[PDB]
Amino acid sequence: VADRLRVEQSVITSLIPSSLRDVQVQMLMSNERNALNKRPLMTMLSQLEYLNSIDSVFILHSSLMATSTDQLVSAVRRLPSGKDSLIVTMSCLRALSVKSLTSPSMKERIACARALEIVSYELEKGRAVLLPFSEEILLHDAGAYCDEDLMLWTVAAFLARELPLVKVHTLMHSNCTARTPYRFLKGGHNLLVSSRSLYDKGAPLLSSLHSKELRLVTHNV
Amino acid sequence: VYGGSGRGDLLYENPDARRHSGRALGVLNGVRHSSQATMPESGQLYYRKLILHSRPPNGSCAGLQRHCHDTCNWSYLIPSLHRCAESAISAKLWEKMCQLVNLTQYERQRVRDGQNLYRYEVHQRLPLLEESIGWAQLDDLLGWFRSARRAWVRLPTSSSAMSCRLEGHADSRDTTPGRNQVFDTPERVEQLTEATVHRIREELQRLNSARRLARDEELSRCVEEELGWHGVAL
Amino acid sequence: AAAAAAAAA
Amino acid sequence: PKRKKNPMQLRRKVYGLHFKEKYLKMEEWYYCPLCAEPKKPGEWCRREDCRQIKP
Amino acid sequence: YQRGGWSPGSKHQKHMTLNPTLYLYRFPGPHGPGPYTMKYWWTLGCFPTGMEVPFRLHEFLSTYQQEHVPVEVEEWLRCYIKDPLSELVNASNDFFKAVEVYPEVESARGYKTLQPSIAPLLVPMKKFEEQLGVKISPVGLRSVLSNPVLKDRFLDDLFDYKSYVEKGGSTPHRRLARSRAETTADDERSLILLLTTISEGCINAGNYSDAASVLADALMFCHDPDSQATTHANISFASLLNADFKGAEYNGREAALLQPQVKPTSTACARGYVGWAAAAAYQDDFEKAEAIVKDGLTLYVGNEHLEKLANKLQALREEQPSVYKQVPRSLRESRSHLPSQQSRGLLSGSGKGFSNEFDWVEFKNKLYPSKMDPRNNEMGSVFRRVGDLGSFISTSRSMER
Ligand code: FES
Repeated sequence: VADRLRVEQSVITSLIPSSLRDVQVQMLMSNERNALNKRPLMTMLSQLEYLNSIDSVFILHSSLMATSTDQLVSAVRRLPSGKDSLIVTMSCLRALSVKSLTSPSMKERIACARALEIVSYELEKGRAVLLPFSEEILLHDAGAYCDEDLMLWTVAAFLARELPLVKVHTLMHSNCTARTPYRFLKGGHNLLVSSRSLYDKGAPLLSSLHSKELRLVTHNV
Repeated sequence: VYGGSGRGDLLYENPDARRHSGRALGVLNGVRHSSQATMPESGQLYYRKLILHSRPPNGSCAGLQRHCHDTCNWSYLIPSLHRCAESAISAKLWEKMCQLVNLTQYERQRVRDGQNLYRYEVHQRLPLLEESIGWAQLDDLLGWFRSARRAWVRLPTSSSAMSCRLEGHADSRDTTPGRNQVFDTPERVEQLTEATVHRIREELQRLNSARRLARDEELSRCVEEELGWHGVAL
Repeated sequence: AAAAAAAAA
Repeated sequence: PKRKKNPMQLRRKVYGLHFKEKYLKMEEWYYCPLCAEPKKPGEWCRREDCRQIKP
Repeated sequence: YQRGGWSPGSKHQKHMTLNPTLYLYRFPGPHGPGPYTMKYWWTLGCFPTGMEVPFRLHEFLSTYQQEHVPVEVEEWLRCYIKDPLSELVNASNDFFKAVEVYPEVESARGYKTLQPSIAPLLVPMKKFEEQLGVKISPVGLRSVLSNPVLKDRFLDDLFDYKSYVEKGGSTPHRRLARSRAETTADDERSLILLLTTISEGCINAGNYSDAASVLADALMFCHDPDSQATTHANISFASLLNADFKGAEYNGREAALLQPQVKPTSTACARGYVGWAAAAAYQDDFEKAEAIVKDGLTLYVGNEHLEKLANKLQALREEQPSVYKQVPRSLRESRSHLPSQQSRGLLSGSGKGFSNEFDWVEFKNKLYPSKMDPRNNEMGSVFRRVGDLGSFISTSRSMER
């Protein structure tokens, strides 16, 4: 997948849009242009239109495979339906690799290695979606540090703000603290954020952490 | 789009319109504010998202626990088109047309309806076929050509039904995002035809006992006759 | 030459 | 026998422990080495070998 | 007094004065007849109340009108039955087409791809089974098609069978007509090979009973001594895996008896000896197993299977001194060790609280309560409470009976 991404980087960069807001407006304008008279690697920003067409989107998380890969196997089984998509992040892959190479639990290590293999195969076949580090830079807030959890929640907030009709589920371990962003991932009482900052196009994506609306629109399944 | 017809679904369903209902809706499951009693604000992206995602999983969609179906598989998409053509045109009529323009008005209208239905089905299945080109199979691509022939639609290789785009002024067409509309249907179908021809060529090159000899002979004869009928070579 | 039939005539 | 109950008032019993012990219990078992049937420890068959030696 | 509706279907209580009613023991409800009323319908012929009017017009139409046929039509239908040879040829053609068009499994990395369901293969399989008098296992076919090598070894055999049948050869039909002697023909050999491939797929899947049945059908078809020996060896192995020791031993003995009719190059005789020895070992007769292995070695010295089995028996013999003898003749078969035996016990095992000797007892063809069981006059048996019908006292005890 690394070699494929390097080969197909130019197409991905050309297809990635300039602005990440008013995505619905941009899609409508593209549709109007089309109405008026091969396949590269699938990534979120280049394939936003594909994601918009898709009905369900599962965001992968490293903690999901703390013990077994059954849930990831279920997600990839759901993938070929054509109506569902899977989103994996570079931060998620990094977390999987580091915890497979360092976690004291042998079950966790083997499960994470198997998950890496499965994700690699799915990306190779193109049925999955990848969010490289460059796209993470483009998407994440201006000057916000993002780990796996923060990157996952920024992706969820972007999908909920620019592609509302796509139903966003999150695959993660029930013990993970990222399941409740407004309870654990919160920057304190900030006067510049409110419950409507999720829908505020100009506001940073992470402002949605302070409110339950992000959790309202994102389902942990 | 979650609870209703999605990407490759054939059934046309307007989720906002309460069609296919025997009751006047009294309770709206997806409600965010009490004001939505008299101002539901349906159509707005966020509230419509809430309502549609609150809708239960119908037959088209599948629950998170129920095992889904690989609808995006070429080996399933092609036989779907073949079955569509078979249902549209009866075996007797297909045999009569192959033997043979002297046809009954009912039979002519049946053929036209079959061609229209096949075109609509191709339009609906186009994204799935495009996604499944990569891992398709030679038998299924030959079946694609056979299904087109049976439906009697000549693919636009550059009667004929794909070559002419559907009527409608560009200022009124449904350009709304999230709906799998293919405005450039003839161009997309021509690209798909070229891609499947190239895929067949690659599969034959990769492939290059009595059973296997006979299989190769029949496959070559089929490929030849079907491509000749559709106006393609190699 | 006879068989048991459910109904006759 | 004085007032109707609501779903949560009915679900109090499943919240309790007696309901779980009476209804929601899983039995631990194993395959008998002799008859190869599911078997719970402490209970055996009437076969001669089972009676003589009790798996 | 009156609390609910006046109709009998109303729930709450009523009183005789206000809402007098007839004695309706049990009648259907608002949502249609229930299982209890339908049991009454089938047993007594009408609902227990008796006020209902029996009405089985639909049942009559389903059964009697459908099965009614006049004498002349019944006589001419047999003569107008279809052509068996052409029907078999068409069945083989469509079955081969369906198998060939069956998609190949994608070899995914990191997990096991689900094998595509076989929807269109069943009807061709059903007609092929009907025509050939054989029964193919859907699980076996699924496994054969999923495996790439087995898929080719099945397709080639099926194509050969089709070619030889189209060439005018129907060995089973010709043999049956002649019987109404020779050796196995090419068509019959191809059919046997196809059935053996299906059985191998069944064994790979884990359906040893289906494998054994398919191999038994193949044995029925075959007539050559070498084919008989090979099929007997295969059936013995299948029965060993399926936990059918008597069948395994019988098939192994038959193969070892057919040994002389087979050429030296074949190994079916050694396979049959190995199967017989394994059946003896599972029956826990180590002396018999060792003797059989010794005979097999004396026959074919150097056989890998015989050497492996001899080594295993030697290890068991070295372990035996711990017991100082063999398993006592008292049990001689008690221990169960096969996954097939475990599955059989899970399925047909007498469950706790039902399907036991205390829940229902199966008489000749009927279900009885434990108290009416004619196999034991236990303390819960009605037979105990009878005694001294009038002929003679019949028992010394003088307290009951
Ligand atoms: S064999 Fe299992 S209880 Fe006796």
